[PDB]
Amino acid sequence: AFQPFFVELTMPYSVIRGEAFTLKATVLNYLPKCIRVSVQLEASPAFLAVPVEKEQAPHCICANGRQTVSWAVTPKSLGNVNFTVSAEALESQELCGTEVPSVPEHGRKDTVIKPLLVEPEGLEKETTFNSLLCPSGGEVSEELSLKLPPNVVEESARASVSVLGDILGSAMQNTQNLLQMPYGCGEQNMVLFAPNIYVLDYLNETQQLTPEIKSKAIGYLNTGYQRQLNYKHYDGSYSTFGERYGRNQGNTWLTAFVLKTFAQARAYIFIDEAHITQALIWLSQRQKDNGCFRSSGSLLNNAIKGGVEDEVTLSAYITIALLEIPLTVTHPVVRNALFCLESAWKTAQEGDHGSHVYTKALLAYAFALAGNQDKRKEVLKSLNEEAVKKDNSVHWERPQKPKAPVGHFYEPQAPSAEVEMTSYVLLAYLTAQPAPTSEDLTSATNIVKWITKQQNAQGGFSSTQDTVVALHALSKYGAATFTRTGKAAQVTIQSSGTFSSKFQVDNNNRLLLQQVSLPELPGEYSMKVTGEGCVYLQTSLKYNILPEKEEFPFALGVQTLPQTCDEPKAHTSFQISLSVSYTGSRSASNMAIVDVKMVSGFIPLKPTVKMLERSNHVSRTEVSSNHVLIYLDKVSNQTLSLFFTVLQDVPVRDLKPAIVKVYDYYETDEFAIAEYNAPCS
Amino acid sequence: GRNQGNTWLTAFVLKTFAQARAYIFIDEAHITQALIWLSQRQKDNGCFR
Ligand SMILES: *[C@@H]1O[C@H](CO)[C@@H](O)[C@H](O)[C@H]1NC(C)=O
Ligand SMILES: *[C@@H]1O[C@H](CO)[C@@H](O)[C@H](O)[C@H]1NC(C)=O
Ligand SMILES: *[C@@H]1O[C@H](CO)[C@@H](O)[C@H](O)[C@H]1NC(C)=O
Repeated sequence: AFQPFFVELTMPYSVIRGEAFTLKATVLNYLPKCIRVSVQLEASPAFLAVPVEKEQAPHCICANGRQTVSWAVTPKSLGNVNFTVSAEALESQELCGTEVPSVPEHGRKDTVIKPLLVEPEGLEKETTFNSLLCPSGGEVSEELSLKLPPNVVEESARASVSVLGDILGSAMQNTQNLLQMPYGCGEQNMVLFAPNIYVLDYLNETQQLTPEIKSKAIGYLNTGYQRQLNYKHYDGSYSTFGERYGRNQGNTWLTAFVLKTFAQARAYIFIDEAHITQALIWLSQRQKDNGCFRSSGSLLNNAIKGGVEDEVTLSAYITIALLEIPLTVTHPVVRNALFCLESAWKTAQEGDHGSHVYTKALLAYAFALAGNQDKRKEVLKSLNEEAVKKDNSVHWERPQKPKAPVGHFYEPQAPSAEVEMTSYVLLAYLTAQPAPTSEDLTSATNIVKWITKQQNAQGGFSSTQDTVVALHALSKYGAATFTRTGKAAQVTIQSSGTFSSKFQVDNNNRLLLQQVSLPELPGEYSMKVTGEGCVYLQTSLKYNILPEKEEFPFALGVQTLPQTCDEPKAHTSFQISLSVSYTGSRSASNMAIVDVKMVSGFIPLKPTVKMLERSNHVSRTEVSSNHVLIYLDKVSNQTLSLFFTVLQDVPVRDLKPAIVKVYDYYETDEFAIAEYNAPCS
Repeated sequence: GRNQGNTWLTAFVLKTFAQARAYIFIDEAHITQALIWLSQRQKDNGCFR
């Protein structure tokens, strides 16, 4: 195989508002002959071309001849754009040197089509809404008004809608990931075994998964259950290490998670029912005769989980576990804790805060065993309304809070917030005895889509645990893949500007995705549907922010370089010191949040080495290869510092700074930004 | 596994495990597991064999 020509281009990068970056073209000859090659670029009015070599053409080169061919351009649009360049060799031009054959094969002219991405100005976000219309052989309609424009940015706000009932899950690329006994700290054993348990339910039920690896996961669990035998308490409770703390209770998330799968896993190796009923009588002894018991919870415990330590939600955690054992007075006990939860549910009905984490998981499952849970099918709609989500996930930002207290969507819990929410939400969806064809099924299919789209089994997710929990969603949907859905649904999408696009859904459009956008600055979405069964349609309004925002209590102490380039060798190598700590770190969840990215045309080499070196008393040495993660440590203020440099990939650049800031410390206050750009420019 | 054992010594000793859970701690789990073992063997109607 051989070709006497090839193109080396400039992969620009997700680039900045100033679109004048550097773009060149370098065509090189490997055949020993000299050949002329005319060159031009197929352009369009979508961007503002500026000719550098306006008057003279990059003309003619020979064997191993080097020529840079670059132009200037300052586009107006945003998004993926492909530049179509062409280069052709002609005949009868023996004047560059002595001779030009210029007779190639059917690959006559050289052309390249380079899709370059451009990042819009400022920081990107959205604000979606959630809407449900389900007539029973009739018609229901609603209006959605989409307006929150404070401190707008020019030409960023757009939107779209969709609805789905997806079947046809792709494949199993990401189901393969592994970890082992913590070399560093045994405290991580809790977050080890908490997800490894339900791998039992994932072997056959998927039909796509690789059950070899979960069959090995149960091999690890054959030691895990002995660790639990060693992590138990004599009285019946559980902790990180076990007994010698007698008169006290322990966390119930992991024991409630694991007791049902000990009941399903008492087949391979025998665990007696004594081990279940001792935990049970431990659950039974703590209940008062009249009162909803007190339980002071240690909040921000890195070993166990990150939460809010609301003792009533723990009183509900015991009872989701009680719901399994078929004792029939146990169900009156879960009714008592359901009255405590009814306190919590009125707190939810106010719609201000119930921590948005726990009752979500428990309300469905408590009644999903019984079979009269249409009330819970109704509250799961309210759970679905509580999300600023992508088409399948949540990314970053609650809309425009005037109200100070918000429960849990942009807390220091930062596994990107989509997985640990959507997982328990799907657990809530499809535990139903009756045919769940109604909106819960459709939303479950909405969740499964991006889970199937994750075609990377790395394990270097935005988080580190939650890739384990993401495989709950695809897996439990394996049995729910069989259903009956598709009706005389005729959807109508209208807005103020005399526009009306019609849509329809059936059993063959059950899996069809409808994407349609509108560019109007007003936002209004009146809908009208028909048919039978209940299905949920979703919105998404993408828009950038942060042209220039004020300073705020957070202290991102970033230092770029010694105050300027002011020299011919700078603008390439300059180490950026960052020293950061929000003093607010009190009792939310393990240190999870960080974002640090590269500005447009700068590549990291040594930063990787430094981060590999960094460790603050405890560490996971997690990485993204454009970011850095050394944060997981105990409750402490008193920041540290660093320095990391780059190299110049972009020779020329227009003026606007790139910035990489995520910031979540407490809910009452403003979310506390702090910034400083790059001075060399 | 699927068989019972003599009850003279366990019946003799369970009450004094309840009296002897003061010096060194035996949990009530150890009592109630023997108890549920005593409870599982009873038929609904018959005097078990
Ligand atoms: C540009 O390239 C992208 C990425 O493959 C592709 O999706 C798009 O269709 C291309 N546009 C064309 C053909 O100009
Ligand atoms: C395997 O999983 C399927 C659902 O995917 C379920 O219907 C079946 O009962 C499971 N076990 C068997 C019998 O194959
Ligand atoms: C934070 O700084 C304070 C300063 O008084 C210090 O007492 C504390 O140990 C530091 N870490 C914690 C516990 O937040």
